[PDB]
Amino acid sequence: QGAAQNLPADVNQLIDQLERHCLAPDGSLVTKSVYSDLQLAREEMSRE
Amino acid sequence: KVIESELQGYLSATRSRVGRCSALIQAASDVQEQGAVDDRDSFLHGVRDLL
Repeated sequence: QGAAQNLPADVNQLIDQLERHCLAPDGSLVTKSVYSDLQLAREEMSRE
Repeated sequence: KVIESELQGYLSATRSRVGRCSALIQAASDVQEQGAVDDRDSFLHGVRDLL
């Protein structure tokens, strides 16, 4: 029963830690490109 | 002879339609593309993609 309680957390942690290293690949940048684009809005505000 | 002088002025008249033809399309893009602008509202998926 106890191991079943951790399973939703266990299945999360399998890829959760690697998704920081998965952030740079396209598995995240299809939305998370803003981080690789450094605030994809306009790189914060300078002139735009 | 004024017509030929004004034909160059008329040349601006006819080509202005081409300028209208080459510009009016952008106006309809804001309304016709609303089904393809779902990219950064799926960026909102990323922030809520935590789980």
